[PDB]
Amino acid sequence: PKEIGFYNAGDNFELTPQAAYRIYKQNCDETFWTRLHNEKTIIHLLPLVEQDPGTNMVLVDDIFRHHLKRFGADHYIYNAVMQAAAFAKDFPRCEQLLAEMRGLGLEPNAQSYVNMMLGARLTGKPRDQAEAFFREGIKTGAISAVMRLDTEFQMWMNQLERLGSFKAKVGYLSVNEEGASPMPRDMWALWGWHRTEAKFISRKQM
Amino acid sequence: AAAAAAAAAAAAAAAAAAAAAAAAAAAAAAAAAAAAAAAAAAAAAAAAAAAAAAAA
Amino acid sequence: ASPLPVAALSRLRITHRSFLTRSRGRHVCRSAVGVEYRPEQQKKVLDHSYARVINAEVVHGDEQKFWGERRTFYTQRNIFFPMWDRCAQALILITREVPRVPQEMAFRLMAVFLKLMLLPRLMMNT
Amino acid sequence: LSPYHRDLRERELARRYLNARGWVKDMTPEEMRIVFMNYRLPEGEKRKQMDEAAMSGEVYWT
Amino acid sequence: DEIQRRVADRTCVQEQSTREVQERWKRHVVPRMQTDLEFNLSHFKRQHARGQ
Amino acid sequence: GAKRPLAVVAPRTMHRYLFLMHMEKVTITVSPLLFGYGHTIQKAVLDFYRRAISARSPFPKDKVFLFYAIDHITPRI
Amino acid sequence: AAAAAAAAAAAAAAAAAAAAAAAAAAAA
Amino acid sequence: AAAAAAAAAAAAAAAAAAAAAAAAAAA
Amino acid sequence: AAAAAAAAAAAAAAAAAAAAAAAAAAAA
Repeated sequence: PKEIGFYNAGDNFELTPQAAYRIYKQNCDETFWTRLHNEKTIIHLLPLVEQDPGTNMVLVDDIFRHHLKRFGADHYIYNAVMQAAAFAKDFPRCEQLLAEMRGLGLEPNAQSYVNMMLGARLTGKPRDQAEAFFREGIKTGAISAVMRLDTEFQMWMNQLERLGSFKAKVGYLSVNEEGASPMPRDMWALWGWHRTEAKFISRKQM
Repeated sequence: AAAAAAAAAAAAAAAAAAAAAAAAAAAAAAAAAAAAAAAAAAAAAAAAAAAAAAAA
Repeated sequence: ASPLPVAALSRLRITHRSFLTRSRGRHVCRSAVGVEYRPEQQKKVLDHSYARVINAEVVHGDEQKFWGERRTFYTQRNIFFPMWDRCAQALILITREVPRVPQEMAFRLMAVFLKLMLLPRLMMNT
Repeated sequence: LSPYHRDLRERELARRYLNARGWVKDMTPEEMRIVFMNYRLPEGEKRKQMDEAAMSGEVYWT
Repeated sequence: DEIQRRVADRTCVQEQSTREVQERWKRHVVPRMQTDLEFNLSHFKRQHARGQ
Repeated sequence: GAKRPLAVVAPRTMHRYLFLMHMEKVTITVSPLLFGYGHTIQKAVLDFYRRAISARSPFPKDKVFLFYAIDHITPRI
Repeated sequence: AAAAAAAAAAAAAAAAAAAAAAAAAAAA
Repeated sequence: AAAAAAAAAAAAAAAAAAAAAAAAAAA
Repeated sequence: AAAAAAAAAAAAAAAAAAAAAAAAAAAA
């Protein structure tokens, strides 16, 4: 049913948020539940994070605490929740979280610096606060950038301006229309060249 | 939560970190036992340790 | 809650680098997680200037023979020695017993006399 | 029966786990140690391994 | 579960052995193990330096 | 240090052997404390070493360095 | 007190100094 | 005289330290 | 520990010296 998920305009099966959170709350402690499933769940919650940060950051924190007590710490989880905090426009939360990374012995990932840049951007804060994140990240040996710093920072920001948020007036994420289908309207659809390379394959194949 | 690519743990897969006794957790523990126990038992321990030293 | 021991933070690091890799045309996102020396200690390693990390050949001479040992005992199959016994002999030879000198034992025997002789000295200092 | 692998607790349930499925069942464990041994291994060290005494001595010290 | 079970039937029989070797290590070696390993390595390094 | 910009297209073959190309040192750091049975990354890295020092390897065998580390290192090359 | 003595006899000079320092810092 | 020595051998490091501190404070 | 210190605090200098001599003779 539509609540649970559906095959959207690209014939892709996207799982509904608030559907995904319930799947989490059933599967929190399951044996098969791996640490990637947690960060995937958190990734599913992001539009809810933007459009109401007050009541959805509590969910993110539930997943956060539960993860941190099921596994001592992980890189995935910190990337995920600093991304969430980036979309929720809590910036000092991002610095706080990063300090928690470094204090924890965790080496902040390339993605963590991209999340720093995102949070630095859409929280309405000036360039040279993002620039600093990029330069520090590249000194750290996280980002490997082949071009000079200026033009490549231009590249990153030009990608993020295309990617403007779920609440914004211009961006990819700001586009809300979804072809709603229970079933993909072409079942022999192709990700490849040949029919061997078809998009939809059996579950015991997957 | 339908898609996951490849899981990775903090340690290597199928490889156990073998135990080793560190500096403080041994030394300071020995000092704590020697402190809280007695000076008589400490004297006996000093006697056995000196016996091991003369043996060494 | 720190994954590394409190002692190891000032030395060690957890490096997570996640890469898209192609397999049979698809793309799987695979990550390398590892525990690793910090770059100061790393260029201490590459300089051959670092303790707490020992060169292999000083443990047992000429690893070109040791890891390249092909089994010769009553057999024409020249398969290498397994992994587990090589790792085993390695970590055994690492962990052997050093001949602790009686000099250090004497320093420690002097150190055992700290409290009693200090109280005896403090009682006579008035 | 070497110090490390001589454990009756992990041995007896191993034997009965084998004997659940109809694996060799007419066995005293000490004749298991005779029937199963390296056969191209020579006589001396194989009686050494059969003997609890001679192998009782090999122990990791420290 | 069928995923992790098939991956397990591929690679997992070995950690069964690894755990028992590990607990052997923490029972028979560790309590009599050396406390300062850096002094050990320093010793080996200086002895190899001396040609000994 | 780059005076002229970098390339855009890469050559593709299969490298069967390590040969010393533009490298001056190869450091293989393994902590033996970390222990595992059966196929593991430890086995892979040390097989990298085994191939590096084997008879048919074009790599000069004086510059392959192996290090035993004390505290729990995910073996790196 | 036997195992304590066995472990204490194996300590290095830096280790013995650290032990004496921790003992004298903890008490007196 | 022997009783005080015997009682001193039954003291902890904290006990002998506190006794030393008290002896330094008093005399 | 407190009783021993209280007993030692009431002793004279000669008594303390004698106690020190006894401790040097017995325990050393």
